Amino acid sequence: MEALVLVGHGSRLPYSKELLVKLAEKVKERNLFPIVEIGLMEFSEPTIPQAVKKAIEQGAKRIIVVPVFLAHGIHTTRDIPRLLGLIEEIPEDVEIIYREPIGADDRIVDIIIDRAFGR
Amino acid sequence: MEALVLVGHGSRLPYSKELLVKLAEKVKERNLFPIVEIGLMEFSEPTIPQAVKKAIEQGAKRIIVVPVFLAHGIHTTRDIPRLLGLIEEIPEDVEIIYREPIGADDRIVDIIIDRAFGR
Ligand SMILES: C[C@@]1(CC(=O)O)c2cc3[nH]c(cc4nc(cc5[nH]c(cc(n2)[C@H]1CCC(=O)O)[C@@](C)(CC(=O)O)[C@@H]5CCC(=O)O)C(CC(=O)O)=C4CCC(=O)O)c(CCC(=O)O)c3CC(=O)O
Repeated sequence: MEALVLVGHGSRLPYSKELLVKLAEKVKERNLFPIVEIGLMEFSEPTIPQAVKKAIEQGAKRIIVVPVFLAHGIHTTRDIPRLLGLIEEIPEDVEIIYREPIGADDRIVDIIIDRAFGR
Repeated sequence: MEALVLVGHGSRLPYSKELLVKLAEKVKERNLFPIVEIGLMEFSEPTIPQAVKKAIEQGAKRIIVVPVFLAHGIHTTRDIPRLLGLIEEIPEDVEIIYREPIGADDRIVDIIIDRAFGR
């Protein structure tokens, strides 16, 4: 009924996609969502429209799109809401729910501190 | 003796810089590092060389640079190691320690899950 679509930037290097794939596996391992797909904005497959359609084709009416980006910017406020046709292929009786990016979350400061000490 | 320099992407929008500023305040509030500075790779001040120099000028011999980026890519493997002159400046007796990005950390999946439910 509900699907989780994780959306990342994409790069010409492979690390960005690898990251999204790992993240999606980890959310799969938590068994919270019936359906979990990934999409990359640029340079990589699957693309955002691809991931969105793949979620509909598995029988999702409500698509939760989380932008796995640190902050808001051009990507999260123009490009992505575009590719989701939220500002200008979605069946009329399906809603895209566009969520918020990671932000300055306390857990991010925990991670930064670990990273500072090579952990 | 040691300084923490947090480095982010930077944006034509202000949100990226706001994020780094908030993150740096939160690490300041944990009282772990004598010195804590921020730098943006593009279109914002302070820049990476700026932040690095500001840390030396406050008496740091060892500069911990943490790239606040989700994954490796062009930015973390070319641009930043360049701007830090690690590939192609800095006092002989000062070491830059270039740390690892955020990666597919379990806490990132926690954050994604919260973000999926609007929390
Ligand atoms: C659009 C632009 C500026 C603009 O329009 O403001 C901008 C903006 C941002 N990029 C951000 C993230 C990443 N960008 C990349 C990669 C590229 N980004 C590129 C360009 C630009 N990036 C400026 C276009 C200038 C122009 O073309 O006029 C490319 C296409 C360069 C090109 O092709 O010119 C190059 C790939 C090709 C290459 O260079 O080889 C990667 C992957 C990687 O680094 O490999 C990450 C993930 C990093 C991570 O993993 O976290 C964030 C913060 C996102 C966040 O908050 O997480 C912002 C801020 C925002 O979105 O506002």
